[PDB]
Amino acid sequence: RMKQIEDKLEEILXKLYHIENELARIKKLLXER
Amino acid sequence: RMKQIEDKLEEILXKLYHIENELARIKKLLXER
Amino acid sequence: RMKQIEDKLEEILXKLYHIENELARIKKLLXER
Amino acid sequence: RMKQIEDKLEEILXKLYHIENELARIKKLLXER
Repeated sequence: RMKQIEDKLEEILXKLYHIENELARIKKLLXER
Repeated sequence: RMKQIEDKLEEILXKLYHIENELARIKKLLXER
Repeated sequence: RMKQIEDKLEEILXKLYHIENELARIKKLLXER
Repeated sequence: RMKQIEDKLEEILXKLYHIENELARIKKLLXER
């Protein structure tokens, strides 16, 4: 269960690192001159 | 507790997959031609 | 440890539900007519 | 494993607190008068 939980957390972290790679689309829609 | 924790993680993942489905509203407010 | 972990997850969920209440500021900056 | 899991959660929380410090860039791109 423990090393299942840990390898859900390393799914959550690799979602967050998708969400950051959306936020850095959004910041670059909102742009360089 | 373990398979409670795991089924909080599968609540966290199904929040993140709401947050992604806000980010993909925001990116499509910021739009197609 | 288990019911510590679970009550970090219920900290993570109550962050996500701050992050959603930023996203629903951002969507309402981006607005009603 | 438990106090490994807990110290992934305190990695997740310190990601979320990066994501909040992007959202508060985005809200301040979208600005003060």
